[PDB]
Amino acid sequence: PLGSMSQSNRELVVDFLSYKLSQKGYSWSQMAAVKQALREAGDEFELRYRRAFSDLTSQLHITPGTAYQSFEQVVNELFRDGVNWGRIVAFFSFGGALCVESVDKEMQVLVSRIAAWMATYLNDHLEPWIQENGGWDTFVELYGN
Amino acid sequence: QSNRELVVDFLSYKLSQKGYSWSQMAAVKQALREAGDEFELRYRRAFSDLTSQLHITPGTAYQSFEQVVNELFRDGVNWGRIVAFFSFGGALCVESVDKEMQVLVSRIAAWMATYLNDHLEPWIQENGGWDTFVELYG
Ligand SMILES: Cc1ccc(CN(C(=O)N[C@@H](CSCc2ccccc2)C(=O)O)C(=O)c2ccc(-c3ccccc3)cc2)cc1
Ligand SMILES: Cc1ccc(CN(C(=O)N[C@@H](CSCc2ccccc2)C(=O)O)C(=O)c2ccc(-c3ccccc3)cc2)cc1
Repeated sequence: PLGSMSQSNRELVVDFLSYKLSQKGYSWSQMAAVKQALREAGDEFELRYRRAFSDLTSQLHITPGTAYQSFEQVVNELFRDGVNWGRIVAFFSFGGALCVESVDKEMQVLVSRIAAWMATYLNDHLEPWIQENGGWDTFVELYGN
Repeated sequence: QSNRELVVDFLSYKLSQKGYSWSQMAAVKQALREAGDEFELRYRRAFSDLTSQLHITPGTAYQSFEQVVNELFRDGVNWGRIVAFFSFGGALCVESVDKEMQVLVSRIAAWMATYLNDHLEPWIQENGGWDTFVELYG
């Protein structure tokens, strides 16, 4: 691809500057602040619930044949008693754990599939609640206090 | 706004924590961030002396940034100086936000891509590319 070098150089500059801004409580953009808050929230959730969380992640047996329906059914477990930001963070951590597992088990085909499942689940089931509850900007405020 | 952007960012981060690369640059990015932290902490005096060379205003253009950065590479190019160059750009961006000039962040990012492309990329490619930096500083 003719743009690879340009994309690589831009990705490197922006990654470095976003990191340095974030260390000072600033942001490259509002999206960069949401991303960073979600990275940290996912790390915090995973550190506090690791072993208990494997009771949820272990509910989905991933193969090259796994479709959206099976992912949706397991994720619906997080939202049976309703939606909140904590449950939303765990949903991202769930997707993250499946993605890592897919790569570990040489099923790299599932990375794209999992990313697509997450966007569909968010747009079909969580986006109406997110918008009614102040959007991602509110998540950043609440998480950061 | 974009849930796709948040999904990819989160998955790329979780992959990177396990030494897996969503993009080609993941190992390079990780090594550079950490080398930047190490330079700023271990050689904070050089870092502070470098940062103070450029007085940024709403009127600062590429030419002033390039003049200071040229002095950094006066004795030639090496990986340590490249690290300092990224730390220098980072420090100018933080200072711009401190002084209520967040707009200058995009200007600095554009200066850095131009300087890298025009002055540093030929040396980087002749010296084993960014993969060689990863082996040396990561
Ligand atoms: C960063 C972080 C995220 C989530 C949590 C945990 N948290 C939880 O404080 N809730 C709160 C919901 S609001 C929490 C919040 C507000 C704003 C931003 C981020 C988090 C509650 O029930 O009151 C959950 O909602 C939660 C979600 C899933 C599990 C779980 C599911 C399956 C198996 C094992 C564990 C266990 C707990 C802790 C820390
Ligand atoms: C206009 C201006 C330019 C430069 C400076 C400060 N200044 C710097 O005098 N540089 C010189 C001398 S410091 C060399 C050195 C330091 C530590 C270990 C080994 C060598 C250089 O890069 O030649 C650096 O910015 C600098 C750059 C890179 C490093 C470094 C980076 C990574 C690892 C080790 C050293 C260390 C220092 C201030 C103002």
